[PDB]
Amino acid sequence: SFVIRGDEVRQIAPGQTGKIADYNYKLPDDFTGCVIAWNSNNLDSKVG
Amino acid sequence: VYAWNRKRISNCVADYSVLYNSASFSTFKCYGVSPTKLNDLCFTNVYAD
Repeated sequence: SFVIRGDEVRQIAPGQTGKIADYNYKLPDDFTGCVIAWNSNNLDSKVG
Repeated sequence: VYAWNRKRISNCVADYSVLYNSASFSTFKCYGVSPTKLNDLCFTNVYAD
């Protein structure tokens, strides 16, 4: 479980290249599982 | 769109890490070659539309 930017939802997949996918969370090519994501701008966002 | 430019580039050295570290690009899908293994190769001619 983690919270990422809407542009980085791209990167959480096998064979993906990017800042998050290379320096934060890397997923193997032989992945046997699943990924679920949903928007949370109403919760994890201060007014400032 | 129809009158798309075509810049022929020759006799240069490009690192291509500027294309990586810049986050302004909302579309970056390379098709025929892996862009990460680019600085260790050399090519005849490169065209930039």
